[PDB]
Amino acid sequence: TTLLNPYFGEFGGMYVPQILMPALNQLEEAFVSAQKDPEFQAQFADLLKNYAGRPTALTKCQNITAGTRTTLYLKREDLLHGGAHKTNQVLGQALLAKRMGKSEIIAETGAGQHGVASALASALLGLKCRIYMGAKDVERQSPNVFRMRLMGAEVIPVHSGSATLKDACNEALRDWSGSYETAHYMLGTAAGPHPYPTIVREFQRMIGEETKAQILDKEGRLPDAVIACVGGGSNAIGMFADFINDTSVGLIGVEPGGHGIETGEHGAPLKHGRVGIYFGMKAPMMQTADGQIEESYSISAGLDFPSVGPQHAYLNSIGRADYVSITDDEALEAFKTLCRHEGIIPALESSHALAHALKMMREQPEKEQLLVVNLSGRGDKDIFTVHDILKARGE
Amino acid sequence: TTLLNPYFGEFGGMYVPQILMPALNQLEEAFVSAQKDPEFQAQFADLLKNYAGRPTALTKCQNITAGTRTTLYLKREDLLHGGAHKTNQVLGQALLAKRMGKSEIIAETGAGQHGVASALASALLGLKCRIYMGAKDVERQSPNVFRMRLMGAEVIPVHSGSATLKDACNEALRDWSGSYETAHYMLGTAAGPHPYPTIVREFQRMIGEETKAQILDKEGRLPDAVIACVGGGSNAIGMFADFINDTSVGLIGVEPGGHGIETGEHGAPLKHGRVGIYFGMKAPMMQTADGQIEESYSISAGLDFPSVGPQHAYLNSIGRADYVSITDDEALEAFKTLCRHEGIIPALESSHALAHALKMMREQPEKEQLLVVNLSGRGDKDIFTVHDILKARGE
Amino acid sequence: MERYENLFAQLNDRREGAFVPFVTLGDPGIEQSLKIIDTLIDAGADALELGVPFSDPLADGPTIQNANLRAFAAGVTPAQCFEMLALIREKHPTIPIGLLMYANLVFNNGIDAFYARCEQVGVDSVLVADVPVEESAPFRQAALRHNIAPIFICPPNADDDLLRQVASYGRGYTYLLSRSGVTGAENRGALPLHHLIEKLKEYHAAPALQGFGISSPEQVSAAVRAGAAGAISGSAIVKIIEKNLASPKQMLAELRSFVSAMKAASRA
Amino acid sequence: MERYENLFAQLNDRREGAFVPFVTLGDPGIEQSLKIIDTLIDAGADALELGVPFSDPLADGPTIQNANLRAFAAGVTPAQCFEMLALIREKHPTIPIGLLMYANLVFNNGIDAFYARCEQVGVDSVLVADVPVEESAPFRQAALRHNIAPIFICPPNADDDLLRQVASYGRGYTYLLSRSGVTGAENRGALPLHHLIEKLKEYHAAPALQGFGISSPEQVSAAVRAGAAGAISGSAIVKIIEKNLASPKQMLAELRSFVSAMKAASRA
Ligand SMILES: O=P(O)(O)OCCNS(=O)(=O)c1ccc(OC(F)(F)F)cc1
Ligand SMILES: O=P(O)(O)OCCNS(=O)(=O)c1ccc(OC(F)(F)F)cc1
Ligand SMILES: C=C(/N=C/c1c(COP(=O)(O)O)cnc(C)c1O)C(=O)O
Ligand SMILES: C=C(/N=C/c1c(COP(=O)(O)O)cnc(C)c1O)C(=O)O
Ligand SMILES: [Cs+]
Ligand SMILES: [Cs+]
Ligand SMILES: [Cs+]
Ligand SMILES: [Cs+]
Repeated sequence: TTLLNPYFGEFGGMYVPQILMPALNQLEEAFVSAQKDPEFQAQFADLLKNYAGRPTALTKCQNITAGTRTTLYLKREDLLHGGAHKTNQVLGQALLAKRMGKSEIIAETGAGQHGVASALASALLGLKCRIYMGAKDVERQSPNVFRMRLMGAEVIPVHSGSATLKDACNEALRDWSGSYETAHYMLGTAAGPHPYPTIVREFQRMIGEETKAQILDKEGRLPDAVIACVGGGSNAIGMFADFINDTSVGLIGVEPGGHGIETGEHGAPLKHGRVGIYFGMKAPMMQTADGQIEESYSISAGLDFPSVGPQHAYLNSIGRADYVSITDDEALEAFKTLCRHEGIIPALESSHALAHALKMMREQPEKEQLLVVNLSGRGDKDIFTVHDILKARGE
Repeated sequence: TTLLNPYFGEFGGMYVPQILMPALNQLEEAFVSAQKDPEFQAQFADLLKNYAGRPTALTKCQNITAGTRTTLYLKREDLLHGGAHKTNQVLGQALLAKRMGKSEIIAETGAGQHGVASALASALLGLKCRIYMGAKDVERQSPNVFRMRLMGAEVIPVHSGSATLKDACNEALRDWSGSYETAHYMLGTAAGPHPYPTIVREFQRMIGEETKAQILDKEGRLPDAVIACVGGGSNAIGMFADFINDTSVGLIGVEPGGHGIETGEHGAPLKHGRVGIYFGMKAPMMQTADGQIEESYSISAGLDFPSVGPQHAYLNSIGRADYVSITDDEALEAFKTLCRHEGIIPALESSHALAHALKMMREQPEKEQLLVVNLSGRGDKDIFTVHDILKARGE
Repeated sequence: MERYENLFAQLNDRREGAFVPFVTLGDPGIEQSLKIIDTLIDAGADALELGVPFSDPLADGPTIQNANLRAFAAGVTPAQCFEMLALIREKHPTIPIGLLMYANLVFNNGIDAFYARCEQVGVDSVLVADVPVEESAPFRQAALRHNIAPIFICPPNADDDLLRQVASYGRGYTYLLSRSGVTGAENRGALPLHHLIEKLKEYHAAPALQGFGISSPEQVSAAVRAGAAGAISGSAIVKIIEKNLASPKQMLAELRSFVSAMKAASRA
Repeated sequence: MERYENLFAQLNDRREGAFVPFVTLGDPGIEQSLKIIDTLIDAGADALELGVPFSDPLADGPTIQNANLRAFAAGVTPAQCFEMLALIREKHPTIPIGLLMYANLVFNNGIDAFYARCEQVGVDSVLVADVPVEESAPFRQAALRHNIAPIFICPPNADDDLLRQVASYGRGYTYLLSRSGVTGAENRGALPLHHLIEKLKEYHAAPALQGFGISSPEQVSAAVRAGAAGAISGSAIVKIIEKNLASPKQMLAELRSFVSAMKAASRA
């Protein structure tokens, strides 16, 4: 029994060991209570404004759309404290943890941005934070490992499986199933068992709410499309939520295409996987013929996950949102282009969304279109990875 | 002849080779013209808001003042696009460069934050940017070197002298004296020949203006003191300017004490140097008995400079502002303390200001005082340096 | 069939508890796994709990994670597990056989077809580790249609509504969880909770088998004396496999010694 | 004294321009520097421009930056430069001697005391490189009080107000800058600007010496034919020092050859 619907059509649910059900129910009740609590809402709003820096800017690109009929704005979540959108919902969940009398936090991280967000919120709010991170990601997103540790978080490398986000997810959930009495699992994406996809969306929806107010102010109308990259789905659902009922507004989610869909080395289950049960949810996943979970791949650690949040699977199924993929090389070109022509260094995850928007423009350069890209994070964490690639490439 | 006063009491002036005087006069006339130009002001305001992210938050510390009568707020210039206050005045100067028909930019950088700011503004506004950086700083602030280059800026290591900020300054000025016909020198601090200390102050003064509005809103009164670190003086004068006429408001500038004033390895000329002429200005400087310019030292590249802006020398002389020093070890403790107790990773430069505020609190813990620290930048650029130190220290 | 019912009736007549080892099918290879299983049975196992190797076993600690990995390294697939199961049942007609499954392996090519395969090879129960009672409907329905017992979990902090649902929906045996966390021999299960054991009996639940962290004869005796119908041990058995990979004869001797001792303890 | 006035009157009588080498005092050491200077004079230098080593010479390119560094490596201080100057004047009573200074070295322990020291050793002019006419008052006042000529710079893009101020405030000679930028033999000065040369004469300015990038006899001839009273060469002379550090005799022979050729060119 739940207070809220755990499903989005066929997708979602609470596919966890029985031991964890009371924790999920407790979380859901605490969330419902907090959502109607003016003191909670005021505390959360104050942290977002005065600590995290909201509202974040909406920047019109000045150069990259030259010579086309595309007007492109970037929602600047890269300016949020911590350097990505992850910080928004971490502040809300940290307050819920406190509300439930918990004093410890478990989190998984891939890009290290959710881990940084979790560490910073725990330092601020007096929680003991431990973060699981795949060993491959400890290497390719190393600046975030140093940031997490300086903030007093324990960072636990995960060597099992693919040593990437799914494996950090597995360890976090294993840990929680033994420590839930004292630890809150601060899941960092719009995926996993209910109530997480719902809470994460509700604690990210200020992204789209602000976008709407800002585009109305600057353009006097809604966007033709809003475009966001999709790992587990939090930044995309945060951007999408407030536009769902605005039927004219296109919702475009961008999965990582890795080395190319045809190679099997990607992270695009929504369009190229099939429905399975894993990580507490029924959702599209990359799986073998026998139902073993496949290892994903992407140049970007934040997108390197073989599943996707169930609300995205649902929005796709009914045709309300469209999902596409962008390869590693397309993402890199978009990264370079934004650095050199707009003076913004984007996260490689966010560069997938940008790459798609650039494609929309370039493919149809006389199509009148007003687009918003969710610039989910800054690329400081990626600069060594990108440098090394461009040098090996002979640039 | 000038339109504006090049001096602050005894300090300042235009001590450059005769060849450069027309460039300085041209810059001054362009600045005066732009200051009364509503279109210029609107363009600058739009970039600050929609591109850089202003106004920046004013954060009340929740934990670090516990048990004392100190209320401490941090002015969050670490949230500005690029990661430091440097971005504010770069946007204004870049617009002046364009206004004067120049298409190239020269800048010096120490911490690499002014260089990053210069590179980003040049990418946005279509200027060809070259940045001089001391070779020691290329090493200890390396993340900023990668950021500058990804944005298409040329980064020129300077091996001469101390291979730090003063040496990058020397090369930038040498370059400008041959290239001024086509290049604007985007000096990054409130120092050098007139009109730079004036322009830099006027293009940074939004820091203190916003601070005042924000403290009035939250506290219903002015701060007892505002505290800022002082390299060449831009973030400090940006914070101070709007409070100069509020006689009750203490203005405290923090110079780097390095390994300790007594060792001679510091960057604190305002309090421990003597008046000299160098880098186009008459100002306090670290100099030998014979008048050779001494090499400075600080753990922080942004503060590692053997002089100081002439308006600070002036404010000190008349007792309107007080100047103090903070050692490397004091700065490091403040860095660690903010990371672990407020979930903010400060620049090591900004950590000098914070360290002083923490001292004010700790020395007199029952003194009622409302303080603002200018948190001039984020410490991403410092994380490898700080890690290496704390590990060598056995932590 | 009625293999659990017959087993428990026999154990009751002998005033004895069940000892039920867990292993991963095909660990360290198919042939050795079959020999291991025959050794477990010959040494006194009353029933078996058998793991199908799964890529991401979220209820298992490192010991059994590593069993799954050894099976995959030997190229074990669920199809090969079903071939093994057929061979085990062919040798051992009455021993109850329960599968430990993760949901995706059951859901993969159709829930109904999965349980139909289980019936064909003669499996008696299926425990789907990541499907709580709240999500169990199509699983328990398919199980019962194919004469398979769906096994549900009674955790230490089970409330009354949960006790009633587990008693109603489950068949074969009730899983009495020793503790929170994941499988592991080093993390010792708590003493069996008398109140849950008694409430399950009051609600006519399938007999309880205590599991998680049971690695010693003393814990088996404690479970039975507390009123549980028996105990399950996985990680302790698997460690004997892991320790003796280069010594297959010593492996079987140590498995036999351990299983015999754990079974002796079930008579307390 | 009147050493520049006497020199230019003599040069005019001979219908000849001046050749004025620059070196850094004490490069590569005090003794060798003194020999270098005697060699410059014996080879035909009409006047000297002499650098006091300074830590941050912002109007100088790498060649002269490196001269300053060699002098510092030899432990040269301004005090030792004044001792050298006294010795040079003692040997050579009439040759005009001009110092190239940076402001801090003049300002350091009092502007007046600096120019008083210059007078005592018999220096004729001081050029302070980073003090424009706009900041020059206390410098030119102190210079004139101590019978030292303050030298000012006429850049290529000098306007009329500047030409008038340089003509009025300067004495000894007027510096006619060849080009923008910093000192350097590789960056060749532009042809002397006839209009500036003629305007300076119209305003009764001290005679003009062209400098920056003059490294060949042809450029010396071009400066004189354009109406300048002579030319200064620094980096070209200094490179001969830098090239021959391990060969002090070859150094002086090459300095002599070069200076003789540059002086011959001043008669064109
Ligand atoms: O002895 P240990 O600690 O290794 O425990 C072995 C248990 N093996 S098992 O098949 O019964 C078993 C039973 C239930 C499990 O998860 C669930 F409770 F969530 F369903 C996992 C394994
Ligand atoms: O031959 P080069 O190119 O080395 O030039 C040598 C010139 N040496 S100097 O003392 O006359 C000399 C004169 C003026 C200088 O700077 C100023 F113009 F700003 F004042 C610097 C050096
Ligand atoms: C998984 C991680 N990051 C994901 C991420 C993503 C993708 O995750 P969502 O689909 O949940 O937004 C997008 N943008 C940025 C900057 C990100 O850091 C992490 O930091 O743990
Ligand atoms: C000199 C540099 N930085 C100085 C600096 C300073 C000191 O310079 P000002 O005194 O000009 O603010 C303070 N804070 C931050 C974050 C800084 O980066 C530079 O980035 O080039
Ligand atoms: Cs456009
Ligand atoms: Cs994904
Ligand atoms: Cs306080
Ligand atoms: Cs300084």
